[PDB]
Amino acid sequence: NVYADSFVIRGDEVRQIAPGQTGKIADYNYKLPDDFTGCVIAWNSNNLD
Amino acid sequence: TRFASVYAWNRKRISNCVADYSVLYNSASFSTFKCYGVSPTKLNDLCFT
Repeated sequence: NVYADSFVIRGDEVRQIAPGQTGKIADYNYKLPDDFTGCVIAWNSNNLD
Repeated sequence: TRFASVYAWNRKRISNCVADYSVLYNSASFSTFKCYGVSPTKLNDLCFT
């Protein structure tokens, strides 16, 4: 039961992708459960966007 | 306008007000945020002294 999600956010807003957090990205846009099982990956794409 | 130096810092007292930090979502963008002894998701139901 594998799945993948994709989106684009700002630079200093990547610390809010984690269980138990507060902010404008974890309150109105995207939220994660408490008992998560998976991995999170990010990289810089300044040259293509 | 201006801030102090490290070797001689500043201290200010706050009292008799209501704390609604959602007003900072528009402009401020913080790169660091850590809290000790409390949980970020429980900060809207308490009273501080």
